[PDB]
Amino acid sequence: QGLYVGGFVDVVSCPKLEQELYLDPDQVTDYLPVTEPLPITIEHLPETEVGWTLGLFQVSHGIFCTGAITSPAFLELASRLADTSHVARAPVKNLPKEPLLEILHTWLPGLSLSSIHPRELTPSGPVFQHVSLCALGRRRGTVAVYGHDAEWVVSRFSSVSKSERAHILQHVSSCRLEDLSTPNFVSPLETL
Ligand SMILES: CS(=O)(=O)NC(=O)c1ccc(NC(=O)c2cccc(CC3CCCCC3)n2)c(Cc2ccccc2)c1
Repeated sequence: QGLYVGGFVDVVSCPKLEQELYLDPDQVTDYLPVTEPLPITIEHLPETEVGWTLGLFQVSHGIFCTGAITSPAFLELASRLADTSHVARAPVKNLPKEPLLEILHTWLPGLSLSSIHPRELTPSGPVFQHVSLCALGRRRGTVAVYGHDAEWVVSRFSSVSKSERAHILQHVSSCRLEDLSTPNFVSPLETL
């Protein structure tokens, strides 16, 4: 209430579309870091905003992303399903202490950073549009870790040094979450 998410991303141009193109991370390193918040959506569905990014940094292993899941509608729903849905719990280990974290860690392992086509790479406008929690399409990016504390999330990645972790958590702490607007995600249990 809310959660933090962390992990290395895949850079994709026109995701989910015919002209989909997975970009090599070094093609956008010049345009990193991204300190301003990008919306966090699900499978690149623009009407499923669940939170905001809190920094996208270049590191030794790739492009690390840290974000906050702030949508009360999504968090309440995900927690409810984590506690009552047998489908949700099926692919997860039995009897986890933190159902919500495991369910998200399992069902949405991929972080996909939407980018413009490499042909545009001095660009005119914003190189990045959003980050998506994805169930499919993960290649270079590692499995996403969800946690209640940012330092816990980042510290769970061994490929991220303490200096790198310090630089990341520096900007994450420099972000006031409450100031950010409410994501547009609506619970389908309320609408449909
Ligand atoms: C009440 S209803 O209208 O009949 N519900 C639905 O139609 C309806 C249709 C599809 C889905 N979800 C999926 O198909 C789906 C597939 C892969 C991954 C995920 C992400 C996670 C899965 C479980 C933990 C929360 C989200 N979701 C949901 C659950 C849902 C919950 C939170 C956010 C969006 C979606 C409801």
